[PDB]
Amino acid sequence: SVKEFLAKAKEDFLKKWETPSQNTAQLDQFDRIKTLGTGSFGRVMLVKHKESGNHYAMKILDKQKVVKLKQIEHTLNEKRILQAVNFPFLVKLEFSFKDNSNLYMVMEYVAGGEMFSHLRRIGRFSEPHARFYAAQIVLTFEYLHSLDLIYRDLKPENLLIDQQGYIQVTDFGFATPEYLAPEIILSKGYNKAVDWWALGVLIYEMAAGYPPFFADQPIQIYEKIVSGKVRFPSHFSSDLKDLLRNLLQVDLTKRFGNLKNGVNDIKNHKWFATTDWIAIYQRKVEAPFIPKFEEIRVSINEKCGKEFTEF
Repeated sequence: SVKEFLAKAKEDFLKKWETPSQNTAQLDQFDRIKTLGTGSFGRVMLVKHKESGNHYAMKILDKQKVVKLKQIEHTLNEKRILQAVNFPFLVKLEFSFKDNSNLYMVMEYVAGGEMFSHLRRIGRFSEPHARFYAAQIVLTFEYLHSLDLIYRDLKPENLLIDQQGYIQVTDFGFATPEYLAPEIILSKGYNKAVDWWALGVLIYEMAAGYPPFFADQPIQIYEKIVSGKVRFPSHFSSDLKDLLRNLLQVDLTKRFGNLKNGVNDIKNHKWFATTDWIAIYQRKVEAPFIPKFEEIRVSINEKCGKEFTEF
């Protein structure tokens, strides 16, 4: 079923990595609305595509600053990967182009805001509601790992909600103390497994309203993490308590998703009996929460054309 699927998404991704798509639009096809924030190389702008009326985040990159800071390589690679991946729950790079001065990466724009906005509003999610999100995350993770990519750092601020109530995982890094994984703290290095720890922490916070380990000082926090003693709230279902026990396994060798049975230990567990993994993927599942409804100086002559031919 899914075991058949991901091999084609992988087959598809590798086709795109081997032959990258370049220069898929131009600056004047969009209206520039406001600035969302700034990177080191240019600002990021909320733009609306003139033709489709769709909204996008346009990251701008001054070719020359990218050079000065010796970031040619990372950038080209960031893009190469980005144009290559395509997953429902990851924010997609929809257009990439370049002109005399700048490099442009155009991302899907997600209106709905952080899911933590909703968590903090409600207090904490019902277990089914949280299951819903967990599911997508689980898939995403499976998907990244197949491409030998690791999510690593949990920043729940990067988990946003689309028009339909699903997740888009923005700011994907491919180049907070409370969500740190044991091995990291122990400077033991890491691997695909840390993601399941993350997943663990995440589910917890969703279901609980608060993170599992927390303290006054960071040092006290790490101790709790590493200790691997977690108190559960009175209301957690047994299946939940049990799953998290398996997910928040300090013993890297004993942590679900890293077992011989792999990611499948997780999909099959009792707390995920009620989950139609396909239907979730399809996006056919009814979502619990639907949300409420600038000059660019470009040079006359081309700079650093050589360096960014691949872009």
